[PDB]
Amino acid sequence: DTMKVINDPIHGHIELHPLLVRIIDTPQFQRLRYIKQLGGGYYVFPGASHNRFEHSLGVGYLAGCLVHALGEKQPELQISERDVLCVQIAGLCRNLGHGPFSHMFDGRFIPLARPEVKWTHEQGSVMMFEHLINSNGIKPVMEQYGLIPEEDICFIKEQIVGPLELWPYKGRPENKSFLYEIVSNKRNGIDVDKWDYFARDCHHLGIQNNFDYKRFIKFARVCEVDNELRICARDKEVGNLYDMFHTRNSLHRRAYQHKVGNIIDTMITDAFLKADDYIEITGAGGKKYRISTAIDDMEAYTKLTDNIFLEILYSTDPKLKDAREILKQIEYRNLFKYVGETQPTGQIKIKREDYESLPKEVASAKPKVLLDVKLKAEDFIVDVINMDYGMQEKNPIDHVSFYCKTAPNRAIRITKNQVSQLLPEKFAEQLIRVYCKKVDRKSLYAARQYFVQWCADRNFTKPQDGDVIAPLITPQKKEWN
Amino acid sequence: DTMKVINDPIHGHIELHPLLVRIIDTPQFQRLRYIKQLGGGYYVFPGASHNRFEHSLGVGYLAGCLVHALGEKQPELQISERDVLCVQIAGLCRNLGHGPFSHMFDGRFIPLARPEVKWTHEQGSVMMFEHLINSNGIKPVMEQYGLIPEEDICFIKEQIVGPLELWPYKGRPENKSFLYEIVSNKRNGIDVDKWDYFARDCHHLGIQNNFDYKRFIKFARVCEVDNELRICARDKEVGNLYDMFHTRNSLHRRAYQHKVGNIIDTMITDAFLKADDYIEITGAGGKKYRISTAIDDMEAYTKLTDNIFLEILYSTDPKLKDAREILKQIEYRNLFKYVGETQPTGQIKIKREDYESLPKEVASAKPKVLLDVKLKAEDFIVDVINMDYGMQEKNPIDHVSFYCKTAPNRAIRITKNQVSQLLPEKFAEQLIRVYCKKVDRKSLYAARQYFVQWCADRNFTKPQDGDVIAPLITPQKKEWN
Amino acid sequence: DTMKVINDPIHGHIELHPLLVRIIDTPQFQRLRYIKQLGGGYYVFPGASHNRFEHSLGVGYLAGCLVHALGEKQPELQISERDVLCVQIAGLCRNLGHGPFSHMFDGRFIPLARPEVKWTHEQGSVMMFEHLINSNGIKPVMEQYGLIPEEDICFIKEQIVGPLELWPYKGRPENKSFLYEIVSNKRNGIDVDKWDYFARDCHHLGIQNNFDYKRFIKFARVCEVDNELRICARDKEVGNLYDMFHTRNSLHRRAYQHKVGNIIDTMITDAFLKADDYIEITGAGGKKYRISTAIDDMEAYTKLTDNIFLEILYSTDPKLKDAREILKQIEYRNLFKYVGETQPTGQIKIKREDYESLPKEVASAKPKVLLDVKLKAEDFIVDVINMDYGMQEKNPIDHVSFYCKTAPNRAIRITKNQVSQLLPEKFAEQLIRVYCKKVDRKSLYAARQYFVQWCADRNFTKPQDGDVIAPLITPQKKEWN
Amino acid sequence: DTMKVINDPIHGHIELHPLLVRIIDTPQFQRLRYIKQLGGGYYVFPGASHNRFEHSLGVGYLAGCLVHALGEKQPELQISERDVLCVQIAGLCRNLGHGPFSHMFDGRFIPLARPEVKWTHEQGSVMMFEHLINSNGIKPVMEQYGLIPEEDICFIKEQIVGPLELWPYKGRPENKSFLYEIVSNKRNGIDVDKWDYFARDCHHLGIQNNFDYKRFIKFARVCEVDNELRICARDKEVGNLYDMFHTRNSLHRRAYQHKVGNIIDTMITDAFLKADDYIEITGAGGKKYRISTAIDDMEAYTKLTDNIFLEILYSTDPKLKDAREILKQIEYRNLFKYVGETQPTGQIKIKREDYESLPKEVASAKPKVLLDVKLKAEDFIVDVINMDYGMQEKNPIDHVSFYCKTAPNRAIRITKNQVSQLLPEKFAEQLIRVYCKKVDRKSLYAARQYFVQWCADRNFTKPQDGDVIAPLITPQKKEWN
Ligand SMILES: Nc1ncnc2c1ncn2[C@H]1C[C@H](O)[C@@H](COP(=O)(O)OP(=O)(O)OP(=O)(O)O)O1
Ligand SMILES: Nc1ncnc2c1ncn2[C@H]1C[C@H](O)[C@@H](COP(=O)(O)OP(=O)(O)OP(=O)(O)O)O1
Ligand SMILES: Nc1ncnc2c1ncn2[C@H]1C[C@H](O)[C@@H](COP(=O)(O)OP(=O)(O)OP(=O)(O)O)O1
Ligand SMILES: Nc1ncnc2c1ncn2[C@H]1C[C@H](O)[C@@H](COP(=O)(O)OP(=O)(O)OP(=O)(O)O)O1
Ligand SMILES: [Mg+2]
Ligand SMILES: [Mg+2]
Ligand code: NA
Ligand code: NA
Repeated sequence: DTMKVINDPIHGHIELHPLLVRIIDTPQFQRLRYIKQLGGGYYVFPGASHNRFEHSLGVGYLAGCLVHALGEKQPELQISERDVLCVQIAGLCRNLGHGPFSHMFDGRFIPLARPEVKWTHEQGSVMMFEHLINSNGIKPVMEQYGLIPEEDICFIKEQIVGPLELWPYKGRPENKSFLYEIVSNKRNGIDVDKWDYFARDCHHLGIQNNFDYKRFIKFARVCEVDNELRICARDKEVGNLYDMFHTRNSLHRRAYQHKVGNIIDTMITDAFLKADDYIEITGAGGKKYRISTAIDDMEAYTKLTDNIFLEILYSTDPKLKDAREILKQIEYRNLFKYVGETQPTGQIKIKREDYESLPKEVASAKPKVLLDVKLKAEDFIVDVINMDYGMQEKNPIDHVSFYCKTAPNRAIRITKNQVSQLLPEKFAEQLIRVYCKKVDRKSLYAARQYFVQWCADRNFTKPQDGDVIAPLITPQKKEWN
Repeated sequence: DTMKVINDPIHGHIELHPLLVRIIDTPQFQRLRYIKQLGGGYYVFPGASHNRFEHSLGVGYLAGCLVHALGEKQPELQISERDVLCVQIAGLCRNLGHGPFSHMFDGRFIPLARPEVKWTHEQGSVMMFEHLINSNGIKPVMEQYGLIPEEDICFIKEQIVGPLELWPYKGRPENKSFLYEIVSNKRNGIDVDKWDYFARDCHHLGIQNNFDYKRFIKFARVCEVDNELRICARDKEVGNLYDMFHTRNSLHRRAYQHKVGNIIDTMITDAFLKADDYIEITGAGGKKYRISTAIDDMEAYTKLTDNIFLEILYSTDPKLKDAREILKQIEYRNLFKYVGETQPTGQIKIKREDYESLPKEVASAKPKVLLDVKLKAEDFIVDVINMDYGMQEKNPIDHVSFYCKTAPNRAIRITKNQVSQLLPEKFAEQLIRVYCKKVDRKSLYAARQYFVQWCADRNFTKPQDGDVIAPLITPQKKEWN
Repeated sequence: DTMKVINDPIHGHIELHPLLVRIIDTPQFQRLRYIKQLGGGYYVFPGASHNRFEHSLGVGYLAGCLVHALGEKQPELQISERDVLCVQIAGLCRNLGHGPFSHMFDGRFIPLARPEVKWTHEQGSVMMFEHLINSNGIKPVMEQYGLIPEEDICFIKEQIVGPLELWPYKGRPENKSFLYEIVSNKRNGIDVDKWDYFARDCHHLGIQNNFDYKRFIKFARVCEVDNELRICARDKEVGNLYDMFHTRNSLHRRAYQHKVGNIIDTMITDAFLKADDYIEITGAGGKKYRISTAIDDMEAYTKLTDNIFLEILYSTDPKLKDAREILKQIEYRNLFKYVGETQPTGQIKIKREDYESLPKEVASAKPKVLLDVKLKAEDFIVDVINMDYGMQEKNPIDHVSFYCKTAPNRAIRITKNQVSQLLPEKFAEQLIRVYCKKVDRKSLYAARQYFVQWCADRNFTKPQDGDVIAPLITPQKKEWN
Repeated sequence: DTMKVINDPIHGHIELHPLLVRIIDTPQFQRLRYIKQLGGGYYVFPGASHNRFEHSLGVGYLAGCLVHALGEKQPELQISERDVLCVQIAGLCRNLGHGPFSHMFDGRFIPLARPEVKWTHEQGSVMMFEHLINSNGIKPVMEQYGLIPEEDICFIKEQIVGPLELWPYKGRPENKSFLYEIVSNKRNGIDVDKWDYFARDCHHLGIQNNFDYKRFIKFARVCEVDNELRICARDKEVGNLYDMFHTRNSLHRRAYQHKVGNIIDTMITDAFLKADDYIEITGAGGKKYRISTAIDDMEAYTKLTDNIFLEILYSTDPKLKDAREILKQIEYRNLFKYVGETQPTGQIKIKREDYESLPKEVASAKPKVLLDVKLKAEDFIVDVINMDYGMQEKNPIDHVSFYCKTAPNRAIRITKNQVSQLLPEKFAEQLIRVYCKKVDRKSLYAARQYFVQWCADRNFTKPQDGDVIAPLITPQKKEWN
């Protein structure tokens, strides 16, 4: 039949097995063509027009590359073609659950629209995968190419979301444990999904990538660590791994957490919230769902993409006026205004349940400056951003196993001081951005005074531009000089 | 003010004048974010997710680069800042008139939906530009930055569409004639729009570009040719100019005229035709327009983007069933089947008014093979493609002026035989692709027999796979050996 | 053992089998570090610092890629690991015979220094390979890794130089015929050596490469053609193959035949000729050789690299004064002056044995202008350059075999008219460059008059700048208008 | 006059002022074609064939870019074309002083050959520049283009080496202080030399660069800081500046301090030391100089390049046997063996004058294992490497001035806690590599035991492979856990 060839600008010419083609040529997978990888990021980086679809192809490709390379170097692992196909399918399908504008949907909209429910793209991907399989008669195709659907569907879902409940997985046994480290690596965060987005996002954003995934593959091996088979890196590659996470952090600082990209995501979310009572999406049995409830029905969710943005923008319904107007403001670039950024000092850390009280706190600050306008809580947005190396406070290199040239089957551990004094001492921090919904010059001036006063009151760090934006407030603080 | 800086993956960090920002931050310009540069090509090249918006920024940037470079080298041209801004604005806005899926709209849909009307993206761009200016109070902003709206609006439109009726232009006089060669060069086709799409399309398609626009700029000069000031290239760069057009032709062969991309464009066009009576788009004064009539009202046209595809795909109306079903077949990748490709021999050239007669001709061919299914005219699609070097049958290098190192103010001509014997003897040709709407094995086999027989009957070239797909037909033709 | 891994900027991370490492770590191979790929080109393109060593690694790598790919797709070919190693070794070693400044040595110096002898880099490579094997005890290492030295040494040499004299090869039989098409393809010129230098030269020159060798590999198959197994390309890739040779021609026009790079090569050759009686190189048994006789003894030739240039430049011997002075003039950029370029028309073609008569012919021309300086034959240099598609007058695509999607084991042929009307009508031409050794403005003016007059007298093409450089000469010629 | 245009693979098409061309076309500048940028690095990274010449062109080009950009944005700085040319010349000429194999010469050879003298490439560059000017009649050419030689030669030398003896410079006054921050920035290390080598080294090494110099230029301004005009960065670019130094550190870890590249540099240095009594280089007045004394005479130093390596390698003099043999071992890849790497803990820091005592210390360690070979001090090499952010222990961002968007003429300071907790806590460290000159298996095993024992005895960090290479030694140390 067909090994189809696909030309990808990041990976070049990729071969797709006919079973992968069958999965790809479905409304559930093709849907990813209409969901932007970086959401609101496109509105700041005009190169970032790329969608989840092409990222998914790349993830499936790299998953295949890594499992093949391991199998060629270590025939004793007994990786079968069936294993390779299952890993490729998981790599291909791990983005199926994303919603309009990607992280905006799961990171901002759903938590506000449906605070009671716990929703992740991972869960969505498993549900959509099930829907894809059942709606398109995939199971007989899997059997035709040597898969065993019961075991292998389970294995694929487990790769995506983790244990579907002592060895906790049912899709494959402990001697194939390393296969769970490829698509979504919950142990240390080194997975093929990161490798594709590093390369792809960089190519589109116009920022250059310093991580070499092909080198890592060449140096990768499977070793026994604590009775378990794990993918291990060559010892001397440790520096490269530190750099990989540094790259990830840089991408988040420069692009994914860009202050204006975040505010555009915030405005789109607001628009969706105001549209939520009036947009109807037809799901299974002709039932109607909302933007916020399409996650409950996969048939409906299949039709929930970036197009919602344009449905609202182009609407004529008076009911959608408020939602439509917010999107129109985005088009005119009448954005909420960035006021500034600060961080907590020392051990002190800000709990999630306090986020809603923060705009009130800013509005309550009493700056000794003459102000013609005074602002209220609702005029402020406070966006708290948790930046880490993927494992909260932990160093993921403490969770990585290495091997040495002289004994390639012997796994070892490497600690931070065995590497460099010039590495991060901490692996998590919080950034606090403040914005003002009132966009006029007088309001922005006032907002800067409240903000810097609030920072001083909370003993947060001095904003970078603090002496310029609030010259009358910054002298009060001793610690700021 | 101060400039905005925009990071573009092709051009890096670009400066935008505040007037350009004002023009960009409008619904008329932001619309271009929702129109794919390569239309159906995305469905073949997954990297080609890029939209007309980012291309437009690039064109505006390069227009500025060229006019600046000329002014720095030749102060005697008297290029003013006003001229630079007008050239940038034209470059920025020359894509405003594109419709859903770009060339699909003006190349396929409108000629079928509205055969009586003459429509071009150029005309559309002028109409949209006027609408953009008038709807957003741009004229006072132009005066603020030293533009004279009456003259300069005229100049910008003329750059986009050409003479609005010897010297035929009103926006600038003959001593600034060279300025009309930058954004859309009607004399020879060497303009900045090509330079951006060569680099941008290549970056996204995953194909590399051989043309160096920065070299060309470095060697560009303005000289008097026939009492007119024109942009001239250095003599020895002639090979590079031939190569530029070769690059353009290669991009068309490999990507823009890809056989499956074209059939996807064809299917989308069919879907739009079937949807045309039922999709309603609200224009000026609340009036309703169709997909095919939105070009008559710019307010309506502003809201006509790629989104139409998703509106149809997600529709529930039984009236839209036929349109919706076509798009669903695209998603399942049930595409019309490629039968093959042929070309005319010699003097024979196929007129546009004969395109409709061609499917009938294929169905009329009488292959001497026993056939279980016979096919009708409507089961065939015949797609005729005109490939040239941008000036129909002419060599555009015959319309280029050069200068020599020893006399940089003296314009000269170079003929083909002064360059190389290894160049094309002709500069235009036609490709004929045939597809079959019936997708089953028996029908496809039959379609191949009719096709090859038709080629033989018309003394078209032997299809490349002719001996394999029609082993019983190919021996009859003497000419094919 | 395990592989060494080498990071190459063109190909990334390359694995080298330990036998290849043994071959590489020898004075005969390491020698290639001291020989510039593009010779005098470095003096025009400052990026072109790259040497034959890294090019050789790339060729060996790509040879391995192609043979592996073929073997994986078609197990029935019976490609063994022994075959893969032999192909890699041939790819690695096919550059061993190059001399100082690469093509300058075999293309310019040796034919002038030793007109009686017939010498090629290919012959040199075979001799050096033999010397490498024998001097470094490689044969037992070959046996250790499963090679059979007698048969396999023969096979490797045959890949490099062709038949060492009905099936003409002894290293492998007709059922492995396709293996001879990989490293140096005598049938059509599509080999891995071209693919490495396209990518590498482009990377260093600062000119971008439009040929995708990875796509070619993906579409390559072995089919029976006229009782012989040959590498065949997919039908629809024919355009890409035409483009590959177009790319080669463009690299020669822009870079390898750069007019000043050629004149620098010419000057270096002159310097070597003047140094040849006095530089001594110690060879086998302590015998002394000349630059021109080092090719007779491999031990001596091992020590003959670009260093010769610096030995001359840094010399103090009065005997080397004339040679040294030429090189000093190169450093001051006192080069021979470019006068112009022309080509023959029609039947006329210029034979190698006429090259020496050409400067006399230019000096003999009688331009009707009063001239204050007159020049002699020795003041002129005439450089004749043969540009073709690698097979003299032939179209190498007439020597390529293809397959179609519907019958992948069935080889077919494709003619020029089955492809495009926009292709070259001829596949060979000659370029004639004229230079003047007298650099002053009066002499250069005179040289231009003689040159254009000579062109007219011989009915050569009109020089591009002819109307500017010789305004009194060009009107006499009818055919120039 | 008109510019020469040069095509550079990093920067594309560069314009060179005719005075720059005059400087470039001299034996003193052309010499840099024969000195490899990365020295022994080429023997590890085969892409790193690049020489100091092309790097110098790039530095001159970027120096020009930065000074032009500042002048265009801030006309009030009064930057003249004279200033631009002087900055370009300094940028062009700041690499003139490098010796064979670049850092090997000043970093390893001269300190061992001539411990009494203090020599730097900077000092060498000033001396060579003076020699270049005087030997080639450059001063009249400078006057012709509007330079004032006395003042401007002084200015150029000051940019290269710093104050030639309160404002300490004589070439320009305090109101042009910012001009001293461009070519070699002693205040904070942000200069154009780094920018060129980041891009160029990465391009050739096959490692990707994450620093965007064009972005920095776009955001750069000159502001008053402490009565002095200095180049300032936009506040929010601070992360990018931290990253610039991170990039520099990564290039040193991965490439410039590569353990095998360093040992090759060490072996070449040993060969030069053994050759030093016998190589003669003819300098001014026919006087003879040694490799170690050519730095005393510029005429001699002009002829001291990488060629020395080949002169030794190809020599027949019995006196050069020992030097020649070392180079031959490099060719066979019989290198000294890497034993391992460690670092000091805490306060402990190792002074340069202690380096000689270190091999003795390793040999003195008493590992409690029966060993069949014992090794002596001369069998060990200990290489101590100082890694910092360019300012020893200091954070160079503490020496950078920033501006904010709302007050672009007001300079501010940013402290480390105002940026991120995820940054380095220390900015300097030492790496200690140990190698063994005895290459046999028994000796290497013994060397590993001495090494790890020494680490334990000195409370240095545990070697990464310590548990594998010295399983009997590592358990004794408490702190290694
Ligand atoms: N000449 C080319 N260079 C680079 N990419 C190309 C070229 N031609 C096509 N592609 C891209 C488009 C697709 O992403 C991928 C496969 O295209 P192509 O090989 O034409 O497949 P196809 O499915 O249309 O052909 P068939 O089914 O006839 O093999 O390569
Ligand atoms: N660190 C970075 N590297 C590359 N591109 C970046 C980086 N940071 C932002 N960009 C991109 C996004 C935009 O396309 C362009 C400008 O962004 P940026 O300088 O952040 O503008 P801004 O409008 O957010 O800043 P302000 O208005 O504060 O000057 O640069
Ligand atoms: N961090 C890196 N990134 C990219 N290339 C590198 C890196 N470090 C080294 N290289 C290059 C240098 C060589 O071209 C190739 C192999 O280097 P490296 O793996 O360090 O080999 P090695 O021979 O020194 O290690 P060992 O023998 O200890 O495995 O990759
Ligand atoms: N077609 C090309 N594409 C890219 N770079 C080129 C090309 N031709 C030449 N170069 C490079 C080589 C040099 O680095 C730089 C200048 O080359 P070129 O323009 O041919 O200078 P030149 O000095 O020979 O011409 P002249 O003196 O006749 O103007 O550009
Ligand atoms: Mg995106
Ligand atoms: Mg597109
Ligand atoms: Na693509
Ligand atoms: Na180098």
